[PDB]
Amino acid sequence: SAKDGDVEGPAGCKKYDVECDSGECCQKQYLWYKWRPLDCRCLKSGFFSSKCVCRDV
Repeated sequence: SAKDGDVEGPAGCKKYDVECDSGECCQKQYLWYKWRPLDCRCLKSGFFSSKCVCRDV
């Protein structure tokens, strides 16, 4: 069985809520008890300096 933090791809890749290059995220990640893809989205929530990180897509 898989748990939170579990991802798919090469060892040492990126994870949920993490910066990356070329806006490319790991293969997949166990989110909400479901393996979904990741995308480096750039959005801010009432913050001053927005940031780009991987998110469920």
